[PDB]
Amino acid sequence: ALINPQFPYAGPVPIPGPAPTETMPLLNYRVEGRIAGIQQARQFMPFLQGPHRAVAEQTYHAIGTGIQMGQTFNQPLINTQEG
Amino acid sequence: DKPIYTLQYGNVGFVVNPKTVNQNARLLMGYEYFTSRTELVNAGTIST
Repeated sequence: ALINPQFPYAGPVPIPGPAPTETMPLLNYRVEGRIAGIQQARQFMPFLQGPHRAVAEQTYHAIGTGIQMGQTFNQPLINTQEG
Repeated sequence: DKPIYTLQYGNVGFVVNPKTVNQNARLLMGYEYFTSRTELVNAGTIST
């Protein structure tokens, strides 16, 4: 702010002001609020809580069976070298 | 951003100063607003 003498800035907005209204009042709000609809315990989703496999491992079962059977052919006898 | 809300700054009014007024003239006012009420504890429990 600058004040300049001799033209000085009025020393106030004075008493000639026009009170325009008495509408100043905010009427307090008084209220009762009830949000009470029956609630049912459940919601349907496509899927909740699953941690789906991105790849599975290979998996398997097992079997064996049979017996011990055989047809054989042997090497001929040979002269013994030494000993 | 700053909803008109009397009780925050006295009564407020929407104003129209007409240049011409024909017979049966009127202003059709449309408002969009928010309004309450107090909340009481929630119901809905299902025993079984």
